[PDB]
Amino acid sequence: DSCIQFTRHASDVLLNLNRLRSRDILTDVVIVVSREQFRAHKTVLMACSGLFYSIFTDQLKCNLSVINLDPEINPEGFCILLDFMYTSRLNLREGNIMAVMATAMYLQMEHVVDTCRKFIKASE
Amino acid sequence: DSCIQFTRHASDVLLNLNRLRSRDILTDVVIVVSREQFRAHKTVLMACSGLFYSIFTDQLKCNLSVINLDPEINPEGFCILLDFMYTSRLNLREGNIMAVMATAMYLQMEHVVDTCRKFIKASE
Amino acid sequence: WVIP
Amino acid sequence: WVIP
Ligand SMILES: N#Cc1c(Cl)ncnc1Nc1ccc2c(c1)CC(=O)N2
Ligand SMILES: N#Cc1c(Cl)ncnc1Nc1ccc2c(c1)CC(=O)N2
Ligand SMILES: [Cl-]
Ligand SMILES: [Cl-]
Ligand SMILES: [Cl-]
Ligand SMILES: [Cl-]
Repeated sequence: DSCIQFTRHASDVLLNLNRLRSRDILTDVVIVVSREQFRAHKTVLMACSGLFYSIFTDQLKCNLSVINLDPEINPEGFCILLDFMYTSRLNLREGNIMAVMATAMYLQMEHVVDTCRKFIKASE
Repeated sequence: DSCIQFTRHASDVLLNLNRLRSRDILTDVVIVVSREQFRAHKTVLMACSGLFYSIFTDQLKCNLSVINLDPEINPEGFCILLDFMYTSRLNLREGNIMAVMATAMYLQMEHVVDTCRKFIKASE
Repeated sequence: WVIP
Repeated sequence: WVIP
């Protein structure tokens, strides 16, 4: 086509989606990770994670307002990844890298798994 | 903070949101523009438009599944802007620029109004 | 705005 | 990935 493109549009949309999440506006699911609960938008979760894409395209699970993750999933690891989904920023640290990688593998977030493997290989 | 950032994340999220829209997955509102209907996600509309941000933060309107636009709004103009919201690409042409600008003004999409004014000024 |  |  003969379209023009606004370079910052995608980033501005994501910034607004994060603002909506922070104010709990039109959030439609709560992700339970052991003792912790995280409110989010199903569409953003599906857009970032192979696991959530599978869950919310399921004819029964698409209607659930609560999703319970595997008890082996670390809440801090999940929190770091949920923040990444809404911001493009990953808070990767020596103290959390193993939990972040295991959570990214479970959530099926290939690019996060890739940078975790690379940061781990550099430290060995 | 000491975060790393994935450059393409925002663009990949928007691409997936557009794929969900094309397959009518978790769309939660229909925008009626005279004889035409457009299914969308409320969060994306709010993230792109001052008008939809106002509508869906309203305690009564947030719960509506149908929103009827002003009868002066051109459906093709709305379609071009809805595509822009989900893609960052604006199909701006001599034959549609006046309708696109009027629709962008109504929807409160300042950056679109700005490029329309600039393209119009260049042709006079 | 750019030509993509 | 980059340093933002
Ligand atoms: N929502 C949506 C969606 C759609 Cl519509 N099409 C294709 N992928 C979608 N999302 C999704 C699927 C698999 C993975 C990711 C996201 C990130 C990753 O590493 N794996
Ligand atoms: N959703 C959301 C939202 C939030 Cl949370 N905060 C601030 N603006 C939001 N969206 C929004 C408001 C005003 C305008 C636009 C988008 C584009 C434009 O030209 N005007
Ligand atoms: Cl439920
Ligand atoms: Cl990823
Ligand atoms: Cl309704
Ligand atoms: Cl805009």
